[PDB]
Amino acid sequence: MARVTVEDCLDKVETRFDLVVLASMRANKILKNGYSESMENEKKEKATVVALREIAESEITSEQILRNEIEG
Amino acid sequence: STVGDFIEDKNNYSPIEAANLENLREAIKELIETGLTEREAKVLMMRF
Amino acid sequence: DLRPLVPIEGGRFATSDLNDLYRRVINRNNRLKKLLDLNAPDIIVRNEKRMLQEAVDALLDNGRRGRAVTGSNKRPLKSLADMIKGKQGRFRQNLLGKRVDYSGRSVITVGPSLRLHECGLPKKMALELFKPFVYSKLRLGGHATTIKQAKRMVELEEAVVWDILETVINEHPVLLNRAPTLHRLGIQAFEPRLIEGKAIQLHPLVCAAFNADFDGDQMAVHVPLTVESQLEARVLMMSTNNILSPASGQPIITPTQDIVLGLYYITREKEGARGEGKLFSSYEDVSRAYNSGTIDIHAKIKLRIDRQVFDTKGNTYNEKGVVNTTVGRALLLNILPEGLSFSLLNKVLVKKEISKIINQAFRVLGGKATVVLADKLMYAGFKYSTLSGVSVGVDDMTIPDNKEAKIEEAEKEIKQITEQYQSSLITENERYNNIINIWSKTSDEVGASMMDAISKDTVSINGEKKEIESFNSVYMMAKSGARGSYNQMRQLAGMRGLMAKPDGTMIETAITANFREGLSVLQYFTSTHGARKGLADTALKTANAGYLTRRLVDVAQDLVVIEEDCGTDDGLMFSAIVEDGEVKVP
Amino acid sequence: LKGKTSDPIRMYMREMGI
Amino acid sequence: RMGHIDLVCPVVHIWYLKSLPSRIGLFLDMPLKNVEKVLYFESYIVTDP
Amino acid sequence: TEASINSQIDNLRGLKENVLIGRLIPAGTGLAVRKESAKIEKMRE
Amino acid sequence: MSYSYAEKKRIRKEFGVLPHILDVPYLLSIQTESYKKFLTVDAAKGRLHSGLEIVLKQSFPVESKNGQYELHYVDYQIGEPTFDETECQVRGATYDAPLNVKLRLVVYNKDALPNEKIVEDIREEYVYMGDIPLMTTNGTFIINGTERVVVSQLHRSPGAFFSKDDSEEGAFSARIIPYRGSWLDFEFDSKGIIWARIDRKRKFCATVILKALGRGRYISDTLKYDLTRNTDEALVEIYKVLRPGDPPAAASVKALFEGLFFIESRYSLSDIGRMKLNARLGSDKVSKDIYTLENSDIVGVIEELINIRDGKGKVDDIDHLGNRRVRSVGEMVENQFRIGLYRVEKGIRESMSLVHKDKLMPKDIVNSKPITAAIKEFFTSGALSQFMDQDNPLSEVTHKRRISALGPGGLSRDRAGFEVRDVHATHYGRLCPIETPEGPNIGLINSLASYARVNDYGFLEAPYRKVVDGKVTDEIEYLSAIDEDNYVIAQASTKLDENNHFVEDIIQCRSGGEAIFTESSRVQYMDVSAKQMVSAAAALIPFLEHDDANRVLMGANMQRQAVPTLKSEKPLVGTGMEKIVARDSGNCIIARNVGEVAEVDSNRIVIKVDTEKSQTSNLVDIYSLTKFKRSNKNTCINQRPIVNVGDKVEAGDILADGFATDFGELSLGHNLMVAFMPWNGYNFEDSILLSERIVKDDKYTSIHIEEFTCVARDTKLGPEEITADIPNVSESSLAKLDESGIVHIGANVEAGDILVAKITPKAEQQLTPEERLLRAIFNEKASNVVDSSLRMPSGTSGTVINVQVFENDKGGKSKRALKIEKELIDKARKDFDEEFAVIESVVKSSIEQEVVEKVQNAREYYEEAKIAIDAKFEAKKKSITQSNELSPGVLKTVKVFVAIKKRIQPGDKMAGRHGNKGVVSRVLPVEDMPYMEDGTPVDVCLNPLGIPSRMNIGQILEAHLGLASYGLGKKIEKTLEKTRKAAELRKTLEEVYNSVGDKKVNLEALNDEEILTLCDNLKGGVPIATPVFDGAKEEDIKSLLKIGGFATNGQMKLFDGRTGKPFDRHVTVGYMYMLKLDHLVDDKMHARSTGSYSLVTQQPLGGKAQFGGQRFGEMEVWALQAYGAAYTLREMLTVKSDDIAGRSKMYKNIVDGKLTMNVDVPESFNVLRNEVRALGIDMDFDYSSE
DNA sequence: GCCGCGTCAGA
DNA sequence: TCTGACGCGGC
Ligand SMILES: [Mg+2]
Repeated sequence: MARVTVEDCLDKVETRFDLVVLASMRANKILKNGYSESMENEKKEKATVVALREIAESEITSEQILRNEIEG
Repeated sequence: STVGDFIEDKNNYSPIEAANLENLREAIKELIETGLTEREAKVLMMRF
Repeated sequence: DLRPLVPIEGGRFATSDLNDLYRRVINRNNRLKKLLDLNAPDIIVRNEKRMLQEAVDALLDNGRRGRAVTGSNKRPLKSLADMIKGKQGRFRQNLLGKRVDYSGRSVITVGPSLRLHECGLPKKMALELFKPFVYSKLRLGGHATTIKQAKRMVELEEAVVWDILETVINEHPVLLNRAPTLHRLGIQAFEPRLIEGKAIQLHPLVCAAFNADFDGDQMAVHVPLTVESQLEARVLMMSTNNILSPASGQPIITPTQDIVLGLYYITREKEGARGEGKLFSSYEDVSRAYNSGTIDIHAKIKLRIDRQVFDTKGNTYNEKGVVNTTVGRALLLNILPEGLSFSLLNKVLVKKEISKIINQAFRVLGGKATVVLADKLMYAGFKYSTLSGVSVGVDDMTIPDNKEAKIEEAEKEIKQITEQYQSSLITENERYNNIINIWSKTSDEVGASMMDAISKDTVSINGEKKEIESFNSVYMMAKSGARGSYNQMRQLAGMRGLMAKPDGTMIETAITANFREGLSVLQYFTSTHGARKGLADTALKTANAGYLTRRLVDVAQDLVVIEEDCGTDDGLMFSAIVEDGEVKVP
Repeated sequence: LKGKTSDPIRMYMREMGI
Repeated sequence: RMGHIDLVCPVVHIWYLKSLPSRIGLFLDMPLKNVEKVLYFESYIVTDP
Repeated sequence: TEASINSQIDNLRGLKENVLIGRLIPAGTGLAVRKESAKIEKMRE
Repeated sequence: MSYSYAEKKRIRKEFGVLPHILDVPYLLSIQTESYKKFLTVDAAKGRLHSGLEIVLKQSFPVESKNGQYELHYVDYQIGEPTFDETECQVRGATYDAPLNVKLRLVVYNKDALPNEKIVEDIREEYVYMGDIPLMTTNGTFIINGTERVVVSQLHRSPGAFFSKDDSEEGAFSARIIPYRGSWLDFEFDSKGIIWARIDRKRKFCATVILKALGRGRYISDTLKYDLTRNTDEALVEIYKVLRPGDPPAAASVKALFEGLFFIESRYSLSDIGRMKLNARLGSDKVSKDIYTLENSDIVGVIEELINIRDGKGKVDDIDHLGNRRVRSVGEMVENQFRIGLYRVEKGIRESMSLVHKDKLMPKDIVNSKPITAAIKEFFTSGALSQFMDQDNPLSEVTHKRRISALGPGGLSRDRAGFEVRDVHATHYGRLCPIETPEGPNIGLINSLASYARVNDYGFLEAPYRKVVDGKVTDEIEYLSAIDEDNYVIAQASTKLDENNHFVEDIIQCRSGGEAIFTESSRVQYMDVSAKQMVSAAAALIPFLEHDDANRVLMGANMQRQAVPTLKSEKPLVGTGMEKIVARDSGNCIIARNVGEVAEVDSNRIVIKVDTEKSQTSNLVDIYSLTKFKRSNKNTCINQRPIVNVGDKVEAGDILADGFATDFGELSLGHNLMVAFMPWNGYNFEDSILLSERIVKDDKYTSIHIEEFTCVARDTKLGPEEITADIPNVSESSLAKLDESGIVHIGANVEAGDILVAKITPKAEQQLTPEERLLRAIFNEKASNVVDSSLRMPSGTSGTVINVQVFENDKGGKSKRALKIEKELIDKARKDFDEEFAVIESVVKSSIEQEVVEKVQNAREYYEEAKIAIDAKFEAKKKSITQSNELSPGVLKTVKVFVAIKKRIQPGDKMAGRHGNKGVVSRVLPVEDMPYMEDGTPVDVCLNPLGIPSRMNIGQILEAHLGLASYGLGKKIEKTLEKTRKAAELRKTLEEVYNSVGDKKVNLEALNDEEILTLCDNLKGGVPIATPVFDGAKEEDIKSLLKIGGFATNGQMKLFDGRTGKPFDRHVTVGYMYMLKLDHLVDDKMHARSTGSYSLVTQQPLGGKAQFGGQRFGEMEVWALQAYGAAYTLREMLTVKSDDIAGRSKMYKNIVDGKLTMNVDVPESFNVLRNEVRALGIDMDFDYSSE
């Protein structure tokens, strides 16, 4: 547990299950966008945690997240 | 235990024996793509 | 290929029992057809037509009606139906079984330096479980181009391999599991970090959940692979989520064995000590002082504190002033996070209060506050539990002084009971029962004596001799709930007492000696009976509780909370469950 | 006699030596 | 990819006979041992009334 | 042998069946999915 | 106190008070003597007939069919083992002995008894019979070159047993238990009916048998209840029960019944059932010699049944040791012999119905196979013949004294409970009530008590001293298990007064089997010693009487998995019993005759014997040492000589102690100055802290001897080859290979190098187009062969010590084969020739020294030495030209031997003798451990919280005594670091030894050189012996501590190693002998990524032998359910185990590095739908719209 | 309409 | 061993 934890994220999204699915969708999106240009993943963290950080800092507002699936 | 759990599958391709193949099945499929304009490609495909 | 005939070593083959039953039904059918052809007499027609039915029934499931057929080795053959039933069958063996891949297992050791979400991992098992991830990262890294390349470069353990491995697992949690898995805390997720050696290390505060101790137990370790999985392990399965027990809200990560000894030790008091009654402004003052070596850590001092405190109703009022504390307790002032009142630390700190601290912390301050607090509590309890050098000699077990005469009275009364019997003046069973009570009560007395003989020590302190609570080792090991109980102390310093022959009917001779004094041959023999009985009774249970929990899991395996409200308005009537002598549950 | 005995060998020997 | 075997004379599926209660028995409304006798070539039974 | 007679149908509808056949069991994150994905329809429709 | 050679080297100060009545008998008697009764005779013991000949006696007069054919037994002769013990192991064979007997056949005209068989067939010969496996001197068998042990067996006795399954009243019963056959019974009812059954049956009234013979009321309560009428109705009714649906006959059942209980080869009681029934009924008027049942006997049975039904009698106890007996190997093999003889004689009565010969000889008749093919099978597959667990010399003795209740004729692991798993008051002197397993076996293994024995009938007796009118005599008898019920027996500590009269009046003793106080007037026996109650491996625990029982159980079960180490170190706190175990197991070399050392070196020992004080002898005998011989657990065995050139030794001394011994004392561990203080968490629960001086000094380091073996077969594509010629292999990986395909002897092989290089041919390529192209680019030819060599598995290392190679049969070997075999048998024969030559040189030196008569005395001993040299040089070629029958199909095989030292490391498992254990948790640098004020540091830091809760106090007292011994060591050192004289050293030694204790070692009996050996050997410490219940008491330990110059505690002041500031609260320290257990960490690590799969189910393997795959069993599924962790449960069941597509798919996704998952359906479910479809059931997927 | 005696199914 | 659910026969 480097910096951010579930106790943080649980304030915006709820039930701690929706968290899992929403973060998984977001991390999949961030993964398939070719973020793997390989000069960054050796200086920072896996997207699986990048998504959690993004949800904790309240940047994405998961109400928005789903609207990126219709962007699929 | 019993003998009936020491016999193992021997006539298949373990997921490693079948991963060192596509790494070659696709390799030459690109190697040739830096050769002839088109001709020798057609010829090697047809003749092999 | 579901009943193979594969050849194996020794130039031999391994048929399946089904091949034989098939090879029998077939040629019996064949002979039957040949007979029907040749127009044989009806007797042998009957015999064939019956032999055929027998072989068919054997093939389906032999043993339903007869004396099921056997092969040369004389085993009852494994018929068709006998493959999809029984614990070794097909349903609960390979459909809920599935020896999986990406796994390993080794011996556990302690590692008291980690944090509550980490675990040691021998670099060998790490190299093995993550191998394909390593391959991918090498290929993409441009240090190998084929797969045979990477496989040939990992076989020889290049130096870059270790670096790339370490960066692979930066935040890739694993699972850990201990074999008899009784409750969901039997499986939790940690974050590895490379270690040398060949044994898993795990934070001690969790060895209560896994119900583990380090006399040889071995743990398994599985890896998650996907993006959903290795995020589900992070959010729903990491040790920092499992503080309270699902069975009951009580916490599960409280300090246990000698983390409690050190705390209880440095949180006591002493009357005449050095530096007594001094004055200190803040914690750093007490630290500077105590490291200088003038004060005794059990001294009474006065500290002036000032910090916020959270009220029940979400308030947060300020608290200040001067409080009469002890040099020891102030040393714990640093770890208490801002938000809790000092009134928690300002006592003697036996286990039942450490748990209180942790519960209180969780319910008001959060969840992360609690894991950090338990971190510091362990980090400190370990420190001060070795600067105190607690140990155990044999003179720390003190036999009470009035033992011989307290035994003499009892044996004299016994002679008197034997007298009342010998002249037929009293019956037998009543003599037996009263002898039992005699020995029981006297043993109780001699046991209760050593409590005062070991928990009190008088000393002619300046002015006079007054009794004070002892600093004995074996008394502290059990007045702090660390490890022990009054009964063991009894059997060490007092006397064993009554040993029940296999049934439970007590023996009419009690054991007068004790372990510090040793026993005679007969006295040991009398005890081995109950020893073996109680030892055997566990092994002949270990399968029963599992049986009952299996049944129960079946009964209710499909109860899921699915909807917010069911709308109804009917329930039950609850009331404190009196038992004519007490409430026993409010 | 015809007394529920299952194993066929007897049910054949009986009639056999009749 | 299964196969099959041709049976000259029909043969009773053991399960539906010795499963307690015997579905064959419950159907024909007869006690089992009476059936097994017929099956074991120990009697006859009127098929044509 | 009893269910064989009645031509018994068995809707999966449970926890110890989606495991015999490898499906997201109808609990835990399974219902979370069946909720969130269902909430996509009402948008893309 | 020396009185002997070894103790003279390092005396063991002793404690206790009690005098030594009777030495402990030979340990392995139960296992050895149970064989001489079966193979030999002695008239003194009354054993006139070797049981083998007795079993032969009961078969041979058969006289097949009136053909004037007689069959009579005459004699028997046992051959000689073609290979002795140490050879039938190396060759891979079975120590064997052929059996041959003598038969006479006689005939005449053979008309209608017209001098039928009187005139002909005057000849006889010694027909071959079979093979008999002999046992070595120590009670083991070498079966296919694998030392095996046949544990004894405990089983119910044959006789009459009355009980009452009291879920009723008066529900009595009876049993007539036969030695072999079918067992009757006679049960009652609620009303009083006497039923009867034969081992299982319809419950027919007991009067049926009485008809089958033809206040006493119950007969009338029964006679009028059965409809049977007369004699034959009884038999025709019984015959229905035995064979239902079988139409009876006239002259058939008359054979059935009278063969059910009345055929001497169908039912018997064998001298025991007869005696136990006679004494039960008193009726001597029945011949105690005929073992078949009898009518008088059965009416006695029923009479006693109703008699007890009245109230005049007593039911029996099925667990009382007088009703269960021991049956060792020498009886099991006899039984198998009996079965084989049955078979062969049944075949004999038919090998006469093919007469075609003239003057038939009595040899063509006899057959052999069904005898050996039964004996051998019992020896090679029985449940009661397992590998000898060969951890260390205690393991051997324990396994040889074990006494199971499982196997043919006994119980089962789940067909018993709560009764046969308890200590009956009769267990006392017979089975140790502390030493058992701990799994599901607890209570069925019951190692044997030390002084125990076995009477001629198989009951376990025990010794005792009589008393005669209040004065304890010194006679000793062996009181049985039953007579003991009646007397009253004291215990070995109750003191006496100068005339053996009980000083106390009211004492403790066992009167009615149970314990009670009573008065000295009513006692009849006192025990022979104190350790009489406990096993031979419990007696190795100092201060046993200050410990619990659940804890001592583990303390005993553990110290027999202890692993021996490099340099044996005697315990410093023993019990004077390690002198006995090791001596009483054939790991040491006890001198046969008294003499002087001739010439000793680390391969053999030579002893010339002064014949003046010894019986007729040979003036020289030899002992051959055993260096680095393997053992079942891969542990190194080697003896090391003790003696020096020219030393006086005696008969019964230690020449060269061997396996895990030291000066003749069983030593399994080391001694570690150990503290007791929680250090920093690094000994939190039960962990242990070590000190890195232990490691650097080779303290806990073992030698494990692995052994691989490769074989070459003849497959249907051709012969495979082990030649060092395989393409795709450089000369670098081949560099360590010799010119023959086999590794050198000395090359330190690595983790994954070639040991023997092999190749096997293949075919059917039809290679892929791309493989075709790439062959066609580099001109890459496709080789038809593939190599399958032999390589050390990963994670191992070491070197090579022996390379056995076995060639082919019936084929003239080539140069590097035939010449090499001749050269090897030569390096055997010429070297042994120099060996026997040095032996003859010694004999000739002793003869020329004694020339002043060798003219005739030993003019033939060398004639016998050369005879055996030739016997061995021929047996070195009397093999099958390839050393074995080769199990046809096998061309060549090779054995490889690899050895590797191992040092202790975080993860191993140590355990003291007192039931405490733990896992080594870390290793700290020298300067970190706490250290006494002097400067010496402390090795181990155990944890104090353990001891009180689990009351294994005795460990503490062991640490106190150890500290004392270590003080006494430093004292002698100080006195010896100056003035290496002898007289004043006798003074300081008197001070150390005779100060405390009443034993007075009498140090006057040593010279000024032996004292300088002793004081030298005593520098490390002074050994102490505290017997098991005669122990040394606290104040003695304390006086010793004072003498040493320490506190009258164990406690002392310590200093941290990271600061120097002392700890408060003085800490305990001591010595505390410690062991390492055979649960190393090198063989439990076992990770796995991807490997083979199961044939019938497509799932990973399991066990770390192949490649494992950790069981994710059923209970771990509920866990992931409760979490609601759907995903991680799903792909834990398809992608990881048995989704054929998904496996490769995911393993591809990883190496590439994208995201995707496909989870269609597992394979085991398709297998299930098949298996159910292979019945008339149609399971199938479908769709639904309603 | 029931007092005893079976088989089967899990330990 | 048992513990019972479930029998299916003597009366
Ligand atoms: Mg454990």
